[PDB]
Amino acid sequence: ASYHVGSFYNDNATAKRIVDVIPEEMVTAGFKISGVKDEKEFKSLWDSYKIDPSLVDALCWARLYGGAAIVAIINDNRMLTSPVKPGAKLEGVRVYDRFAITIEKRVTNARSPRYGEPEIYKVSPGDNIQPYLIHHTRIFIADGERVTPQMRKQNQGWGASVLNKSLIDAICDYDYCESLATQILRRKQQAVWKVKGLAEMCDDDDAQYAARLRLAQVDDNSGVGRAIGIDAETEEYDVLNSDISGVPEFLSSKMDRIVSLSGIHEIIIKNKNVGGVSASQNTALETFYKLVDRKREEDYRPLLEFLLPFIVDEQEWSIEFEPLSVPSKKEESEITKNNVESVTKAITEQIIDLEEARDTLRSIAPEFKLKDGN
Amino acid sequence: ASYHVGSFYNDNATAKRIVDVIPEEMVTAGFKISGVKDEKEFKSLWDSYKIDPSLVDALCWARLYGGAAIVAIINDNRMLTSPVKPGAKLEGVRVYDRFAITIEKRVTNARSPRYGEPEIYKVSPGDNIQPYLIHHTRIFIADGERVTPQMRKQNQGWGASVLNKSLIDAICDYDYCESLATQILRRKQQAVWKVKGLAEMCDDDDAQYAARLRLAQVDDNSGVGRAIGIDAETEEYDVLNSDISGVPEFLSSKMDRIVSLSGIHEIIIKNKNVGGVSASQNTALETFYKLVDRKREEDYRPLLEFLLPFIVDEQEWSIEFEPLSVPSKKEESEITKNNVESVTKAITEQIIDLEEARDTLRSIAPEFKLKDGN
Amino acid sequence: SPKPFFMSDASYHVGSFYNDNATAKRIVDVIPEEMVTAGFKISGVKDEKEFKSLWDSYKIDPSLVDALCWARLYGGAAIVAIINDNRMLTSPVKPGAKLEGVRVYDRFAITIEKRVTNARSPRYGEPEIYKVSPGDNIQPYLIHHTRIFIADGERVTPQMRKQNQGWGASVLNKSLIDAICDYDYCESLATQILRRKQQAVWKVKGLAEMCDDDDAQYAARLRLAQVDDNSGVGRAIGIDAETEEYDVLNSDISGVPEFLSSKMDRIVSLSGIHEIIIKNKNVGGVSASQNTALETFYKLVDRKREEDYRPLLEFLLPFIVDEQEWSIEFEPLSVPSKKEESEITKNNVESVTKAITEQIIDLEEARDTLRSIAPEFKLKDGN
Amino acid sequence: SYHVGSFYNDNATAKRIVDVIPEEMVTAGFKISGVKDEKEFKSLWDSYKIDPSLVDALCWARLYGGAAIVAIINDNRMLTSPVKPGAKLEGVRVYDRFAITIEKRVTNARSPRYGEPEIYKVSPGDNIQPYLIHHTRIFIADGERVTPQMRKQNQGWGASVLNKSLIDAICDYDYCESLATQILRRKQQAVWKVKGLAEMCDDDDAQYAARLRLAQVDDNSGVGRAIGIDAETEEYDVLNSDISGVPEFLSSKMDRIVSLSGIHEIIIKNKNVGGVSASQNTALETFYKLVDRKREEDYRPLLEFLLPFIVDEQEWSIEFEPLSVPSKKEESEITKNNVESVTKAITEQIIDLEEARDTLRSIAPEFKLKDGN
Amino acid sequence: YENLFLRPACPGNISDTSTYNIDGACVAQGDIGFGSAVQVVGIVDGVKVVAALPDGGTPYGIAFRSQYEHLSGKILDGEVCNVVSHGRVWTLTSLGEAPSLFSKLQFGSGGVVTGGSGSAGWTFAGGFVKHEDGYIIEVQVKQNAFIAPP
Amino acid sequence: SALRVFPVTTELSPTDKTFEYMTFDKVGTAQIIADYTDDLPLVDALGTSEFGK
Repeated sequence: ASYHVGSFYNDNATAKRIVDVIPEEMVTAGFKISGVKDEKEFKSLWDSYKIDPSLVDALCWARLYGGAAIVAIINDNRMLTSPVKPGAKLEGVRVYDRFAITIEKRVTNARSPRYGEPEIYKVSPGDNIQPYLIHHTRIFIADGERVTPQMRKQNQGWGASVLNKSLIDAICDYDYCESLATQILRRKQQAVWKVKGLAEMCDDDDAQYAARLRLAQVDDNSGVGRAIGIDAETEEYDVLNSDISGVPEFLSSKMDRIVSLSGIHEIIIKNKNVGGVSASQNTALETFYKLVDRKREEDYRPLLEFLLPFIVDEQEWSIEFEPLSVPSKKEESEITKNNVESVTKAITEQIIDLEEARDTLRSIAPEFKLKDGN
Repeated sequence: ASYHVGSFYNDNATAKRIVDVIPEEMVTAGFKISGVKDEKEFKSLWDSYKIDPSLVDALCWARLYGGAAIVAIINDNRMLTSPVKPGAKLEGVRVYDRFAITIEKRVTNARSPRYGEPEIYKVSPGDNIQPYLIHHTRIFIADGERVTPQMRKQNQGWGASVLNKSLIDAICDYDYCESLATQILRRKQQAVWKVKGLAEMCDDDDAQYAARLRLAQVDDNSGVGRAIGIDAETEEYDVLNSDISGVPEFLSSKMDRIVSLSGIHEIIIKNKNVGGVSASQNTALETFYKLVDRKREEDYRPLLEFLLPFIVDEQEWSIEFEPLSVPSKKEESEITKNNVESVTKAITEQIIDLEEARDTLRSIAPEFKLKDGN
Repeated sequence: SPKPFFMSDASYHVGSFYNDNATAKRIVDVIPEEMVTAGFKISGVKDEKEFKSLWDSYKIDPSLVDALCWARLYGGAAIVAIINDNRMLTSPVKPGAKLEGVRVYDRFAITIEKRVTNARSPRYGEPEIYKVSPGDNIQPYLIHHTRIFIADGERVTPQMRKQNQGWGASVLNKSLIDAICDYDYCESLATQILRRKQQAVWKVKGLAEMCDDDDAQYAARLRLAQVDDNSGVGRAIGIDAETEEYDVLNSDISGVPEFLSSKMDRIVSLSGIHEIIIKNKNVGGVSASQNTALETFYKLVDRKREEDYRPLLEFLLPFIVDEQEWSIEFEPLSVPSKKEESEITKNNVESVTKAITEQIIDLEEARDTLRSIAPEFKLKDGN
Repeated sequence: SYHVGSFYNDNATAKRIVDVIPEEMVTAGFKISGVKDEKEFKSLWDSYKIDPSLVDALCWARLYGGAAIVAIINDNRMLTSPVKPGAKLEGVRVYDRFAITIEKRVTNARSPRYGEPEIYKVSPGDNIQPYLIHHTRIFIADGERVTPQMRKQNQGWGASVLNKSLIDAICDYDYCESLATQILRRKQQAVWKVKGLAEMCDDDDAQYAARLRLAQVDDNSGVGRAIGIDAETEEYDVLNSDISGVPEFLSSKMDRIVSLSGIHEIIIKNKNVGGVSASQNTALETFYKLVDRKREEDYRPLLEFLLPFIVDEQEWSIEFEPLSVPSKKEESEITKNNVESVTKAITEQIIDLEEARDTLRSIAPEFKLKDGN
Repeated sequence: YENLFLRPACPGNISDTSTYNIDGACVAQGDIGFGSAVQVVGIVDGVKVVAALPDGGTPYGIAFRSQYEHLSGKILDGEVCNVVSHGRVWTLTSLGEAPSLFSKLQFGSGGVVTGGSGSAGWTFAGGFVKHEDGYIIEVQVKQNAFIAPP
Repeated sequence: SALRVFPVTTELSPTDKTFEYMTFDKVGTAQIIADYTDDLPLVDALGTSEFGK
């Protein structure tokens, strides 16, 4: 019943977090490029283009629906169907979900290793505009996770949602458990009132209404400091009670199953610090960081090699991902001291000159700016 | 059983905290601007406009209602429907909620990348002023959180309230649990007093009034140091008792659910120190800083690019977000010592000269006042 | 069992288990991805900047990832490489260093065509020609031995090795499958136990006199549900002492979290990849033991890497490198960081020239040595 | 109990117990002393690329108690004849215990080689005729020691590492697990008593309807639901039992498995103790000392059997790498310490640069150095 | 060298993995229930049109249970239908007690088993269980057993 | 010539077995009013769907 990912995403907060916590931090992490003459104009163009929210959304739909499409428009004096000639121009980027892209034309010729690879994409955004056609060079596609080739072909070369059946029903069972816990607390204590002859009441009459009226009234005035009187011969008043214990551990175990199946751990999903240790949560977050780097190396780069060659006129360049670690004003201070001491401790003894020393000191991004020159 | 979120917001306190804690701290964190000739006049002009209360409640209503608008008025000799000519002039900014803004005119030109984005905004503030129309460049729209596109276009391309159904009913269940716990405490003990023939006494008459007054009087004077008399042949006086245990643990589990759904951790939402560890709430705070900066980069900066070029006449500039870490005098002095010794411990032998060393030392924010010059 | 014809029957039981269950997903994809993303370095080459440029120009690492993954899953996988050459793909390959395309297939698409038993060459006893049948409405074709390489999983005894056509077994063995399956059963039992904690019983003399599926019985059961819904701590229910009774009974719960923790312990112990990487829960009771757990993980993954990752290197690199003699070394698999890298670079720069200024250890090779250990200190080539 | 191969292939604990040792043993590495240079040695080694065969050779020797390797040399003679001095090799192959036998035994007085076979008959199968090999081409890998009265009874061959005590100790563990699962299932029981119910005919619509109705009502029972019954004719009762000590019992059984196998928790159970910060290092170092112990007895014979067939250098030695996980920062202090120790004080004594360079580059640094003066 | 059994024992499904045949190119006229005999009323373009068994017809096969083709619970008019022409299958019955092993079955109206004394046709295979205050039997269907009268 | 005379769409996945589309409608009217009015005519909408195989 509860299997529609679209409604489940925007109706359950846990699904929201578990699906979108990753890519947004991925993109906000940052990176840089080597082989470029300068970075100031590079960041100027980047924050003039301001496409990172669209990148976040594209990655989110890729993780959720198993497939998403990204389209870039270039400064070129030809039809949008035509391929792209070499150049470095950009105008804008838009994102579409799995539901708006299809296939038209195939290439299977012998000489090209591109045989069997999609050639022409049929985009049907809807929105009362005519669907149109795009060359392979213009649109890039982001997939979900790997599946068996037999399912890969059955899903026309598109991946699967990260919300599998085990995740869905494990999430669902938690709500049932907490509802049972609330019922358990509600049914902690029950009071019974036994009156011989009470069965002789006529249903839905003044007598029965008055009887239940008086019962509710006398119930509302009882307590520790109040007493109730009864008739020994005809009636009695008993109370029955049951205990509660172990449900905190039970719910904690359910949450632990959720985290183990998800692959994102407690200080990120449950958002409790362990508290019993001083400096193990830093190791926990660096484990999270190594896994996020592992998956980033898989999917974030293709966007970079798809988009960057279209903005930089420079011939050969390289990418590195900034090592994800929270910098402490203080600790970056001491590491800067260490690096400025290492850069010229003993270089004054050999041919290592200022011409490369300045490049070394400004390569590792310092708080010390330096005007270009000799 | 669906209630409008505004009443819950201005009624309940935990909702207030959940919706309000992030934006105000986010905006009061601050920023720095790069590429500027000087910053003293920048801050003077900034706090001359003094727009941060409007900024605060703009972000607040964007977070709550899923949509907010700001109208920025400029010194220009044209009607408001006209576009904005190049320049750097500002005279005022005002804030409107989700309900007072609509779209008016449609652009679908394939030449521009602006197709599918509204060109004219139709504002209807009400309060006996005629609704009017504003050009695109004079307005900025602040949106909430990401939603699936099939709901996005159904909601006129607008976000959703951060108070979803799971958060709402998780909050609602907590008060029910508290009331039930209070009832559990109240019903700890019950005194029963049974008298043969008690049923013979008739309803609502003087004898019944006297008997119940006597019962109340004798109950008011009972206790440890006082005893009561009973007739053995006809009447019996007993006491029934029940135990209480695990209620604080169950309440802590419900608070766990609240914090897990909210996504902001305990020492910020419950605001209670763990107490068992001295140096783990610091990394708790830095995790909070990481998440709040991750959310800030998504939506606070767009205000910066929307308004900053309208006030600065310089061609190029950049935004840097201040390192959101609490600064402790002692370590600040230690860091300043380290910076001042690094900046000139090894520049005495190369071309790093005073005119740029002064720039380096007064760029990294010191307490060291220094007049401009050589 | 009857199955649809378009879903041809070939190990879809384990395939569906893989694509459905999440623990299987983790246990099969945890190792190969980290293995490939760990990276490597090469020695004996004139320069490495152009090496990295050509490497990320060819950008084959996703193909390597799922090749290793499918080899681990099915116990066998095939990687096919096509070279820029003016000969038919059936013939062997002349010396050269070219690449133009490489692609992957699972275990089910490869068969053996020609076998060699010639005495003089030690190569006898291994197949000569591989018959690949991709399907997808293209005719199956034949490949020489040198062109493609076969990736295998874990070792088995020769007795079943020979009947499995020289192919290993799935990493999901019977014990692992059953232990994984048992956890869901235990969880369902735990949910049922929690639900069945408390029960209420209502007894009414003569209640059985009533006809089934009748108006009176419907009214009675509606009344029962109604009164059940409105009871609680602050509410009481009245009955008749002569005829009907209302009893309640309850049972406790204890030891269930420990039982499930023990079952997860069995899962992790039989898996071989430990708790802070499978359950993803930090121990919390200690500050500096999880790192040692990490280095144990790195040691085991390095031991596994030495057996599988290298063959890809020696099978592919000789087709892309022009020089004759080279070395493949693996980066020491440990996450580095600001501090430790800053002070380690300080130590290296002081060690490289603190005492060399007295002997023949001179600058033109001292610089080469100091930038051989990969620094943050960029240097231009020269003297 | 049964054939050891089926156990090895089916149970994963057996896989671990028989495989974790030899793989790390071989992947540890080695160095050679007395040779002019080592880069060409590494080139020859990784061009020969024999280590998978070495791995499963040692593994099969450990499991079956015996294994054989056949080495074929570039010699212009028929294979049964012995091998003249030389340094050549082109192929090597691994056979299990079942395909090997002896053909000719030599007890000659003058030779100290008396009493052990000269020629081996190998019958691999694969529709090729069994053939004969001179002992020089053959190295026989044994398992662990046994009493000689059984050694000669097993044709001079060892025994399996899976003894019967290990086999049944591993065996009862899954039975204990199944018993634990049954204990979990039988926690709570419901009983329904209906006087007269005995009078129904077997396998009739009445009984089927009654049991279906029972199942349906048992489906909807719970904490928030109440079930009504008749006072005179039927009763509903519940029975419950406690579960306790099962995790500790299972942990004790696993502890017995560990103790009898001989490899400890951090490598068999793969669970960090968690209660200590720096005792796992000692646990691991005990592991490396024991694996080095077992290496010295069996891996080295492969070394002196194979290396002289490839190396033309006359006299050399094989030294084993100190089996401890190395680390960047720590090896940084190590390199600094060595570079200061090599020349802080040799400035005044006759130890000159021509040998100081050899001293510094003999202990393998990350500091490369081209050969010269 | 043995044949495996198939565990779920519901009406309309196959009971063994012996030699079986499923004729999947058919369409239905009227409504058919899983586990009932069907007859061929005509052929159009290589497709057989089947209906529930009337009086005087010759049964051809037994409707087969599928969880994709029939989402309602039964086979509806104008739907593609699966029919088992050879093999062992669980059938609805109105009988009270199991007949002799390997006897000849007889089909009443609606495609239910009511006789165990036929002259020729399908045979009882030895399975007899209970469903819904009714029973299920196991029949062995063969291809040319029932021949249409001239 | 069927596939070249009639247009071809692809807005269905291979596992789909039914589809539906919706249509709408509206009603309303207007009147002439004064400054102090309390009653105004109202408007509404409708909907309908169809199926396929």
